Amino acid sequence: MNKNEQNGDETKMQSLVGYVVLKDNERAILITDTKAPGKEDYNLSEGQLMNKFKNNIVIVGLSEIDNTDDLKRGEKIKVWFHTRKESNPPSATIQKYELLLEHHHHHH
Repeated sequence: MNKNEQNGDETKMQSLVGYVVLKDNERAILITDTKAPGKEDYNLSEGQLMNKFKNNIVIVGLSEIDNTDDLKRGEKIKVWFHTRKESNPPSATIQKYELLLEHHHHHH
């Protein structure tokens, strides 16, 4: 493989698996929990969704990532963060992420 197993890294980044529900360019709104939103939740306003899933909602900073076009909203991802701003709802600055899929978890 060209993707050497992520195991034995010096810089251990904190990986969190969550759902991408809302997506912009420099930022994305993720659910760090395992409950996926409903049809209407994807039709709600950002703030309304934020107030609703406030318990486990995290806004990630995509400013460090200049390829957010592979980031799919309505999907699931695995993000690596370290620098975070806990404001309630909390925000996490991610410099690297790993895209997941409903069909297959072990991303190619």
